[PDB]
Amino acid sequence: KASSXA
Amino acid sequence: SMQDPIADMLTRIRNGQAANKAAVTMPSSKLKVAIANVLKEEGFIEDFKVEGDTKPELELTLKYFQGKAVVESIQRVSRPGLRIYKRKDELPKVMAGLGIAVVSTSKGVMTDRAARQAGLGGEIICYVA
Amino acid sequence: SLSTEATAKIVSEFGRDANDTGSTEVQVALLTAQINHLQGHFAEHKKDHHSRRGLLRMVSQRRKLLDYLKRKDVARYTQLIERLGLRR
RNA sequence: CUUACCACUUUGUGAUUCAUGACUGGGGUGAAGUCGUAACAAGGUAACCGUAGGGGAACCUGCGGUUGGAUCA
RNA sequence: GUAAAGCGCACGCAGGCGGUUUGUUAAGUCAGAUGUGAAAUCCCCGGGCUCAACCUGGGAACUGCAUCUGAUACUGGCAAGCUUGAGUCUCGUAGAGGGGGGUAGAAUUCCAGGUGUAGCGGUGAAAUGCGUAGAGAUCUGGAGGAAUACCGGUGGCGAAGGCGGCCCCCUGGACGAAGACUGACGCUCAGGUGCGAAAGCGUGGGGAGCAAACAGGAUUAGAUACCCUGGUAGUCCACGCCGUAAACGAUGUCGACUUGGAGGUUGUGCCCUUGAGGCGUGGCUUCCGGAGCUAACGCGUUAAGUCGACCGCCUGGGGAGUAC
RNA sequence: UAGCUAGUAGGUGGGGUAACGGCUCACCUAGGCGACGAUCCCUAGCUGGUCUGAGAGGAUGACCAGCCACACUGGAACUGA
Ligand SMILES: [Mg+2]
Ligand SMILES: [Mg+2]
Ligand SMILES: [Mg+2]
Ligand SMILES: [Mg+2]
Ligand SMILES: [Mg+2]
Ligand SMILES: [Mg+2]
Ligand SMILES: [Mg+2]
Ligand SMILES: [Mg+2]
Ligand SMILES: [Mg+2]
Ligand SMILES: [Mg+2]
Ligand SMILES: [Mg+2]
Ligand SMILES: [Mg+2]
Ligand SMILES: [Mg+2]
Ligand SMILES: [Mg+2]
Ligand SMILES: [Mg+2]
Repeated sequence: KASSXA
Repeated sequence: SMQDPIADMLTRIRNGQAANKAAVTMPSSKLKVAIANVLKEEGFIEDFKVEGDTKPELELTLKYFQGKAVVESIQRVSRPGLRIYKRKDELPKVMAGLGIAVVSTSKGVMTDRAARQAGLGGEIICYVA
Repeated sequence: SLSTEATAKIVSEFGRDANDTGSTEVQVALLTAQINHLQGHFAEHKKDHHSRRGLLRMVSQRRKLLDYLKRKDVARYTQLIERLGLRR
């Protein structure tokens, strides 16, 4: 919460 | 505090039976005798004995068979904290029969078989086998 | 605590003979005595709580005797409270 | 005609409850984000509990308590 | 007990529960009898639609309520007791139990005074700091606060929190021993009351040492820290508020019962007290362990064994002991 | 939700109804209810029974039958057994 988005 | 002798008797038997004790004493009562009687009369102990004047002393002779004692299990049913009155149809059958239920009736303190045949009911004191 | 005479005295005042030391009335008195005496003890101090714990037991115990008496001998109780001048 | 009762309805001031509200508080959830590495081994300053003060952050420090602390100190 | 769960601890009203004997009562309890418990349903045995579902005859059932009459062991009520539970008295016994009040002995710090000569201090190493306007080292007396080394324990007392120098004043409880006396007066406790470490809060004192905060020196990439030099609130006293801690045995209270072994502690009784002492009998308290218990680790006559009474609390983790 | 209660609780006497009754009215007593849960909130028609369950329980109240209440909403009487 949160790398590539997410 | 000491609010239930009747129970205390039963468990003195059970605690004694456990430790391979040959005898068991206790400050006595009429009802303890009433009970103690059903135990001989029904075949769980050899007999009682009351060495008493003002502070009686009921004494029981524990039965044994092999290396195991005679009172397989002895349970206080009714209690001051919870009273149990059965009728006659509702009288309990310990061990599907092979076991007695000490019940106090208006014609005296007998067994479930006895209370049954006598066709009466009362406060079930305790299960024994 | 409580003077051997003061004890003996009181036993021989409210009690139905000296040696009748276990009497209800006596105890009630023997207590009322102490309670009243210590009264000055925690008049100053106020912090001797541990003792006060003891005091309260005396007071408690007394109330439980006075009560016993009221259940038994209505007359002796009623006569007794006026006799110790308490209970209200 | 008149009186009593009394329903719709009118006024003032409270209570309560449901919805909603710019803004705001923490919470929860999100394979790989940024900062550091507090805890788990004696976690590299033994840890934790109550409380108090401080500090981007986990946390840091004082007082007392606990062993649910490793070690021949 | 460690999985969620024993209130930090006591006192106590209402309620629940209650030792032992006799008489009585007959409320609870038990027994029998009579009304009643609509029909349909369910269930049993049959009967009817070609079968079944469906429909239907009769019963059993409806575990109930009420009443009259009985039974009297247990429960309850009333009457009179009993003494083992509980409680008062008698003599002592041990004890950092409590509150109040003096004083003693080391030490730290500070001041004053002497010599002295350039160091002290601190660290992993350094520095800040204290001494070049003379410290530390160091010499003497005095002032003040805080706490009581050794004894000291594996101890003791207290409900718990907690309580250690010495001395004095008021005061709690426990226990042993003989008896004497009241005669079930008892156990437990929702609410209620009180006590309740340390920190914190108010007013006023007190303030040596130690020390949050804060400042400085170092360490580190950084270091709002660990370390070093300083140091304010605070710790101490008075009174009042605060009610929380891993307030722990993480184990509620009371009573009874169930093989042993090694100690500690404080008593009492018996042995020409003969002298190191011995052998009984209580209370309290460490350690190991049988059975039994337990998920196991472990508990084990101070149970977490075997029973009873009453209370408290738990119901997946998180959200949250938060919001309202 | 911890207090509730003025025709409130009782008595007397009038009146009232098919009928007992604070049902009503005047006067007099100061009561009546509540931790064995009054009051106040929220939900709900009840039972026979139905479903589940070994039972004890939990869940439920359509169809059948018994009972109650309601008839656009609030209120009211008249007629009449
Ligand atoms: Mg670490
Ligand atoms: Mg660490
Ligand atoms: Mg500390
Ligand atoms: Mg836990
Ligand atoms: Mg506890
Ligand atoms: Mg009787
Ligand atoms: Mg039927
Ligand atoms: Mg202050
Ligand atoms: Mg707490
Ligand atoms: Mg051991
Ligand atoms: Mg809060
Ligand atoms: Mg009249
Ligand atoms: Mg009339
Ligand atoms: Mg169930
Ligand atoms: Mg209408």
